[PDB]
Amino acid sequence: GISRDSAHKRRATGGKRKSLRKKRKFELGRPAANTKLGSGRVHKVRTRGGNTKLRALRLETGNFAWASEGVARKTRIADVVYNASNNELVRTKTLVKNSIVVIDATPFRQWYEAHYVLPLGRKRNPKHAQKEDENDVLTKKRSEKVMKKYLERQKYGKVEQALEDQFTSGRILACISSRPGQCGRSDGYILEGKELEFYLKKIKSKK
Amino acid sequence: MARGPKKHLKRLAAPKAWMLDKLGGVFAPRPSTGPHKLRESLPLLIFLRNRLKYALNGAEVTKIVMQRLVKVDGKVRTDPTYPAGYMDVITLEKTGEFFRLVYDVKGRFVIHRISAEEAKYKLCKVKKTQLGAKGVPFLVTHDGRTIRYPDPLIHANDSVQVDIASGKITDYIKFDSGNLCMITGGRNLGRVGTVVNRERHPGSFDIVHIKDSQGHVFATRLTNVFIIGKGNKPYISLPKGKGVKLSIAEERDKRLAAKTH
Amino acid sequence: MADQNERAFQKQFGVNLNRKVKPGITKKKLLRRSRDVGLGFKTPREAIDGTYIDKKCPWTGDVRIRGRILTGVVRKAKMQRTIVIRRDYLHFVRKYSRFEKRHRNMSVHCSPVFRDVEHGDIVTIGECRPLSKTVRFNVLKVSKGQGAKKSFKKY
RNA sequence: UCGCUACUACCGAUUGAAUUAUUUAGUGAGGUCUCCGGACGUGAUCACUGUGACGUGUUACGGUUGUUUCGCAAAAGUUGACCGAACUUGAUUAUUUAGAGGAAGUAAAAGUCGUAACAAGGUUUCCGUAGGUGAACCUGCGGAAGGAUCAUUA
RNA sequence: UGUGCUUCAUACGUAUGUAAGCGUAUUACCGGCCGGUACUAUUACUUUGAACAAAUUAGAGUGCUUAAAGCAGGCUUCAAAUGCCUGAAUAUUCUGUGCAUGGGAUAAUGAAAUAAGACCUCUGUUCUGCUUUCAUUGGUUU
RNA sequence: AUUCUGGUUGAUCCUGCCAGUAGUUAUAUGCUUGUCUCAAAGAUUAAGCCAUGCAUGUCUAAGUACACACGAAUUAAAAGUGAAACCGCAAAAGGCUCAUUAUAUCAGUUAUGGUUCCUUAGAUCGUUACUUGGAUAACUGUGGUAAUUCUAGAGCUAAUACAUGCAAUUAAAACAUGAACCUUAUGGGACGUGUGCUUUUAUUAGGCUAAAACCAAGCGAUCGCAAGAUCGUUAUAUUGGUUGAACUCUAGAUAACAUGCAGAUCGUAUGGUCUUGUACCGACGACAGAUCUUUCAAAUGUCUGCCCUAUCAACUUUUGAUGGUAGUAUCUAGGACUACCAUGGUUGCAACGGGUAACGGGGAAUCAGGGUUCGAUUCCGGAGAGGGAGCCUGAGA
RNA sequence: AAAUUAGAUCCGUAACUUCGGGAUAAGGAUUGGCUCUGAAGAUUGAGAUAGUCGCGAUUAUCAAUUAACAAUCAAUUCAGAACUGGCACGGACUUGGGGAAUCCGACUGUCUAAUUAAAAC
Repeated sequence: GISRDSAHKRRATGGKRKSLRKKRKFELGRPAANTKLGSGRVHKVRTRGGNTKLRALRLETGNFAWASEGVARKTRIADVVYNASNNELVRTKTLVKNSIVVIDATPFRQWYEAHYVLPLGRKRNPKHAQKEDENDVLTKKRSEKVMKKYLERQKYGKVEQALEDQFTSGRILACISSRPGQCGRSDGYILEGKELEFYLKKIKSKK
Repeated sequence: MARGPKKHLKRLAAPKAWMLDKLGGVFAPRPSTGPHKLRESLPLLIFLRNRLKYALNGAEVTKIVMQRLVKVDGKVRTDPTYPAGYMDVITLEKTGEFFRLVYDVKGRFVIHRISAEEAKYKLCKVKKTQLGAKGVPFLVTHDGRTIRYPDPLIHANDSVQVDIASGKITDYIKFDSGNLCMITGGRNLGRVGTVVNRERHPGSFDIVHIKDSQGHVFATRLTNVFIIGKGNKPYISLPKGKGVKLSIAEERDKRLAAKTH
Repeated sequence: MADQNERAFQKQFGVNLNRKVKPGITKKKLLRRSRDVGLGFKTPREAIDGTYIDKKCPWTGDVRIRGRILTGVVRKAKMQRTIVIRRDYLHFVRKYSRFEKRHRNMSVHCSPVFRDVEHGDIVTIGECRPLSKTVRFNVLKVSKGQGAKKSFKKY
């Protein structure tokens, strides 16, 4: 099969090592995943001793985690924008580790004003001319049960300018942090502070 | 794993710390992977036919151990080749034997018939205190008996006496510069007590200096060092007389030359 | 070194540039810890205010020293965070009872915490996991430190 | 030197011949993986049909039914990759071998021709270098004594 | 930094071969001369070690009748008799590398030059930092 | 058991080789041979081919037994022997050989905190019928081709094989979320909800020297008539951890995750309790269970050590060579593989190439020492089964 | 006579040799269309901080830019990838067959306008 250790592959002087141990199983390699953005496939491969890992060709959904929260909301995966290993992997939309990715931005925002009821980032006020009627069904204060906890915050609720602009579009930049050919999933964190400003300078200034 | 794992083992390749003869067969007892390692074992074809001479063939040992007459550490152990290493109390209540495997000063082991009252507990050293087994704490023993919920002052490099009916600690003997010890594994095998000083080499292989009752100061690795009590404290019964660090000619002068016959 | 000049975001694993959610109120705003390998090796101050990441550094990366600690003199320092050392010894031959002089070269990873590593400075190295194909050693202490004759100049 | 009788090893047209491994290119059996595929064999609904039951409005049991909804896996075959045997060609080595002719060597003294050297070997010898000559050899130029002078000549 | 003296422990007025006292301080504390104890320019060499297969080899012990072998056997004793006794050495080897420890002769490198020299002028001019207390918990800050 | 003699001359002293000399677990061969104890033996040339025969199979009172094949008696308990067949395990060890192989194997040393692992022992097992579904061998029955090897079609039937499935999975307790609670504070609640392990991602603590000057709640406590003002005690930087350490490590909590896995099993006894009524519980073992710790190992990597050759002096790098970087892939490190940068890396201390009648080492032959020659060969390690390549199942090829 | 080869890119290339060569040696691979991707330039860079007077017009600057500084603008060439059809792709055209030797003349040059271009001069 594909082999993974140096039976071939000449030495540090430049010299050809000759033959070396006909071909052994324990140094095998496998054909890759190339997990596209097709919805829902997993093949599982029987690995070294007794085990199994999940070769997840064609995934579509991922357990993404806003790292500055301690939250991890599952979304779907929309676009594969940037990748440092290649551009053959961007263009064919293949998911491997840290591809910069675009997810949903919605299951975080509903989680955001659940615990951090402060409305931001706010959309166009022509839509916001009336509520149904949210600001009392948010907290209502009870005089006084569990819920004054929503106002010794507002120290947390000033998420940065370059992230709240990316929430109003309803799609946010994230980053894969799993091994989709191995772990069977494409999870990850999202770009917030300076991982953001690097990977976004990489896009709009290059074009 | 590379087409392993080597179920056979040859005579003149099993150690001569079990005193096997070069003729007598091509093969060797090959202990079946118990608590103790292979080179630190005495498989129960050795202890029954070669030593106690209860048998005379190899077939006359499975006609002993399968009837549950043998009893290693309180449990039965009908394995015909169970490893049964250091201080494993083979408590034969029939026919009332009560051994313990303690190692001789000549690098070898010695048959030591012990008292039946102190047979039912044995002394064993600790290796790694760690979390994770129930609930948080546990330590691993030199034979590997993991025992849960220990004393928080038993660190590594110490020994605890384990009762053979329970699996519970009753006394700990910790590693200070006043405690007599015992060596198992090197050239200094069988020599008993007492500690002087330990040279800590950071990363790795600490050695320690041991002074015998003859004033015979010597040294060995900290891996080989068991511990069997404080100063002039035999907490277990020892075999023949302590492993004095006999001279080479004195054993040829004690009983070989000075011989009544 | 060079400040994010790669295609990927060169970042230290397991550290977080986050402020919003934190149990307690415990900031202190110097967020990267350093390993200290503690084998007699005082970690330099630039492994604390270090802008480099170096995933192969033993103080600020996921390698840890174990095994042989050797010594050697630098001869070339031209690879990217990687040097090669000279290790000079003698091989005794017994049908002449004279010595025969040999040497070996070791491809050695040089952490960027050691500014200004030159030949022929003396270097104490220490064994690691296979870092790249021939490297199995990190520098631990470059044994020149000051300039005892090359930063010396009269008046 | 030459001549007869042998023996070994060279040079050589043939752009000779036979291997031996190692590869460039080319084709290419199989297989892993993958894109589809969906024999047969169920699930299962859609209706129901055989009967009874309730209020014929509805249901219970049978027809491997009618036949549409909805799956579940799954063989053949397939698309693409990847390992790659294998033969065909080229080059590269590393050996072995046939060759008209040519030319050295050895053994073989007993052949022919002359006498080169060792005695001041009858032209002292030897060396380096060039040319010449049937052959040993000869001659020039330079050197050396391993010379036939350790030299006596204010 | 080589020893000298003063010595005393020690082969016979003689002999220190173990050591102690002057060359201004061969590492600071407490313990009862003695232990914990802070501190070690370097490498080669060398001392003793550690550490590691057996067979072989060296070879200990032993009447297989002897022998090369063998790892047994022997005894009380012609016995009855878990009735005893001890075996089944120690080493070259697996020479070197690498580690621990003693040494510091020999042999290299090292240092202080118009001083980025040392202790000092221990000045606070400069520091770095963070766990203890600001009931809890926040601000003012030594 | 540190030694030499003959042979250049008419005789001499030498240099010098030739010839003698002896050992060889060292091969063949020649002649002869009365015992006897041990005993090497298709390695050399052909790792060139091979008639025949055999070298891997296995059952306990304890996975399944409908055989009259044999046992007995109307008891399903037959618990007998159990053929077959299924299932479980093993067939990856051993045994043979030396073609390949020149820092490669190997030897020693050290590593794996860069991994993985059947077994073995040890510890461990709550957050809607509880007792189940169908379908095949053995068995019966009829068949096919030159051909026994091969196998179809039908009728039967099992399980520790395959599949589903816990009403105590049971909550209080723990603890978010609301909730019939409602007070100038190191302050309080019925209940509705939710909280297996494992994988994955993410977060936060992570092993730690001492106090006040001053200050808002003035609660503990004090004073001012008080609005209150000055202060202040401890439980509060509360997890093993190598005792070399941001071990991403074994532990824990938080926010999720998807998708699986989760004891419908078996022999010997049964009595405590009889209403002989599924009200009442031992000792054992297992196709098996899962996590952690061990163990038989492996596989990589560290530092040194290998024969002949310069009529082999420069090699490597298009097509990975040396490094960086992100990935993939693998059990895991890693140019192992990809993509992008950097231009490195080895070398007269012999690289590279070639040869080898080269498997490496323990060891063997022979000497006073220093040594030379050999090791296909019973032990450890590597390697391979006519030549290459591929691969399935399996913890392991 | 005719056919074969032919452009270009890449790899590779022997005997001899006047060391210039031979050589385009020989021998092979690639080549269309369509969608993107990478690389190779130029020119001003871009200026951050009172308010008199009523932000508006008269109205500031050493340097650090920087590691893609940001837009504009400019030509064209070269590498890469994916898909894609009767392998037809240098699709017409333009466009070398090669090699082993022998003889003569060294070479480029010249000649018998109208039968000899050579080895002749």
